[PDB]
Amino acid sequence: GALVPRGSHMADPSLNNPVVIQATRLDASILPRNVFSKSYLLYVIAQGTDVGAIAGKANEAGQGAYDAQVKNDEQDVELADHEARIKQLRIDVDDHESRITANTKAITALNVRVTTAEGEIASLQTNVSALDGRVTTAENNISALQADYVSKTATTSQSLASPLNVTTSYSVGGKKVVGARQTGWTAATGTANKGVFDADLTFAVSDTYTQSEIQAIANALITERRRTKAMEDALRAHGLID
Amino acid sequence: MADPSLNNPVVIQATRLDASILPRNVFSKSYLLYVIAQGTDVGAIAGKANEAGQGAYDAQVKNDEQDVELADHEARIKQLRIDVDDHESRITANTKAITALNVRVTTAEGEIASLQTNVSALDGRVTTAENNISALQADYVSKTATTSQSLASPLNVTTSYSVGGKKVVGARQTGWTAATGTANKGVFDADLTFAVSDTYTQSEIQAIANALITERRRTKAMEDALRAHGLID
Amino acid sequence: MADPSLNNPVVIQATRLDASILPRNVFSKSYLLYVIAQGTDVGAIAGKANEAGQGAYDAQVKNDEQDVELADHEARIKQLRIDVDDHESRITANTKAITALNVRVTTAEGEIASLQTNVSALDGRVTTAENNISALQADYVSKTATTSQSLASPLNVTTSYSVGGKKVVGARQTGWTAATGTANKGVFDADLTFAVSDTYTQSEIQAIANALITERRRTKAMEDALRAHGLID
Ligand SMILES: [Ca+2]
Ligand SMILES: [Cl-]
Ligand SMILES: [Xe]
Ligand SMILES: [Xe]
Ligand SMILES: [Xe]
Ligand SMILES: [Xe]
Ligand SMILES: [Xe]
Ligand SMILES: [Xe]
Ligand SMILES: [Xe]
Repeated sequence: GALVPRGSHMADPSLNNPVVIQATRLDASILPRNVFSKSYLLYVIAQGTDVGAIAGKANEAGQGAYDAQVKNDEQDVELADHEARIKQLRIDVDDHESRITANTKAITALNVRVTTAEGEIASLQTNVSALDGRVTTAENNISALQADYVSKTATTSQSLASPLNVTTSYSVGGKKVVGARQTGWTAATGTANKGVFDADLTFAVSDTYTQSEIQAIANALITERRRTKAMEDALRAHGLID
Repeated sequence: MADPSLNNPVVIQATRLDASILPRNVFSKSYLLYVIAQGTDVGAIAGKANEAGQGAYDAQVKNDEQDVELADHEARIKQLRIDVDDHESRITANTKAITALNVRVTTAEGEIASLQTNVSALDGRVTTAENNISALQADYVSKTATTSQSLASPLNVTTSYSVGGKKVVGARQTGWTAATGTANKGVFDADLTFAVSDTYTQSEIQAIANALITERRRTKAMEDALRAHGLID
Repeated sequence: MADPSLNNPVVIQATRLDASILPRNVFSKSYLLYVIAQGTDVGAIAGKANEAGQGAYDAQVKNDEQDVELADHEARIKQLRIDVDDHESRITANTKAITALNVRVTTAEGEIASLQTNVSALDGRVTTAENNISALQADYVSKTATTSQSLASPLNVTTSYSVGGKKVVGARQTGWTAATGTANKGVFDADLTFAVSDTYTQSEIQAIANALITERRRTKAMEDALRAHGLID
């Protein structure tokens, strides 16, 4: 019961109902021959022919009007279908317009973030590269130190290709053994002795003088002060005393 | 457009035949019936022609209404076609750009991944480095530390050992013959004095001799010690 | 569907009725005009039926044209529906992809920020290591260096000190009693002969005794020296 535009209505079937002339075809023999002119006699029969023909035309026009109407009804159904489909497409397309506009803007936004990221990556590679070179270098210096340093914990003897100077003292076993050079010494004149020497030499001594005895005493002293010159020579050569 | 003439019915120049206006005794009976029947036929035909025109008029009025709706469909469809083709271009472009971003992001993921492995490895190397370094700092001999330093091993040096800058111990001294006898490391008074009298006194001499023997035995003890250290051969 | 026959008029052979072929007094008042008027309304009904026909024909020709447009509109709507659905699919896909990329890029930037911190921290640890290393290089005692090396601290070793491979200093020799008295580090003379006697006559054996004292006093001084260094008790 929706819209009823003027002039609209489905096909009117009555348009097909034919008018049927009920008058019997005119036979000249029923006409007034004495009283009607010949021209009027011809006119009456002619007008009789026309009435019948015009009825044919009117019936045909009605039929043609009906076909047009029936076709209109069918095109109205199609127009309505077309109308529904267009309205839905317009809605679908309007929805797409927005989603496409948002996608395009999300793409532009992603590009900025990736371009930034790319920059950070480039620098990170630069920093890691350089770092690698420094680590390799430090690592070489380390192993180089490890093969050349003196260990406080090594148990096997270690040697130095150089002389050594220490502060205030040397010790072994935790006991001082050597210190600063002992000064205040005057060098011993004379000829040192390092040859044979028997510290268990006895000296006989009698009740009366005896040159033999006393000589062996002063000589054992000479050989003694001399070996003492020797020991001193050795201690000064090292540097333990002045 | 709809022809208005179609809706205007025929105006009959006038009818109203009643059969009392007809001439009697001039028209045969038949022609009489005919004239009345043709009267009603004309009537029925005038109406059929009017109804047909009205039917043709409605069809045309409906055709006009449909031409208007068709015009509207045509415009909306061509505009939808413009909008959809436009969308086609933009969707295609958005799609290709996403593909281009993926190649870049994928490339970036590959570098981030290798960076991670590299830093991870670099991490292992540095720790190992710090550990070797801490070990050294705790086990090397410092030329600068003041606190006494201990070596758990024997030491061997070249040329000499100094303290405060003065040479103290050099190379072992050779040219020695081992002194024989029994060493004396006990009591020894360097201030031991002696009595020398005018006349041979056996006791006084013996004293000297005895004190000489002790002195010689302490000399051997010192020599033994020096030799034991290695200062002399 | 347009039927052209609809446009073909019914020609009524019009010879319009007059009072020139009509009977001279036979039919009355009404019937006279009624036949004149009927001749006119028959001609009018004919015109109306003919135009109604023409109107039906025009509506049909128009219907045929509208059918052509309806089909064209039908085809274009069908194609647009396909295109719009194809677009629905692809747009949703592009939207998915963008989202998927967003999680990847978001993840990546989290990793990048993490690498920047680690690399930063690694730089700190590497710098410190390089500093500890340069400190060691300047402070360690080398086993290969030739120039003399100096320690600011005392040295302690185990079992012995050597020089040139030969032992020179070992553990402190113990068991010594310290010699007492005055130490003599003054002028000495290892070779100062002693003229003896003959007959004991010539007392002065004071020389032998006096030289025995100086000797055992210099022995005491050397002993002090050894004990001061630490080589003996
Ligand atoms: Ca139509
Ligand atoms: Cl899109
Ligand atoms: Xe008619
Ligand atoms: Xe050392
Ligand atoms: Xe030493
Ligand atoms: Xe003596
Ligand atoms: Xe990225
Ligand atoms: Xe390092
Ligand atoms: Xe070191």
